[PDB]
Amino acid sequence: MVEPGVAKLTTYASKQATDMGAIYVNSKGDRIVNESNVYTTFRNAILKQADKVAYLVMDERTWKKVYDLLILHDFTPEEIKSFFENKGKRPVFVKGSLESAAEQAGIVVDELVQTVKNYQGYVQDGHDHDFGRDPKYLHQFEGETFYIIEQRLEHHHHHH
Repeated sequence: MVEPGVAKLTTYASKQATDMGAIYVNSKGDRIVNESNVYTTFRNAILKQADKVAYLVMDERTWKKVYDLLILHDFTPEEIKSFFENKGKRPVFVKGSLESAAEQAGIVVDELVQTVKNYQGYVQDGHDHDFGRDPKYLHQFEGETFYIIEQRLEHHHHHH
């Protein structure tokens, strides 16, 4: 708790997310990296494109784990729900429909709509297109609500 105001979704939560079948996209909406292999591959995937920020797009069944693991570590509901607030800039923790969550996060809707219909299309096809993931690890985003978590770099602006 003595840490310099670390206001970011931490490693374990983004690991259990891609474990479920969640993806990382850019501010356009194209998948920069499918899996949380290592922060190096993930960070170069951010640095590969011009719009250098990631957005961990997950479903709500994924979030039931993520939200719980935060409060388990003692990252209170007040912290979590505060990243859903559009104050100063866009929400860090975003929720809603696919297009709705795109508008709130500020991602290009068309680009991620492609990315999700590509994803959900090739999952049930069995043949991936996301860096070489096996069909059995491929999982369509199940849930009415898409949670889009803005993954910025390590050092960034935080409350206090």
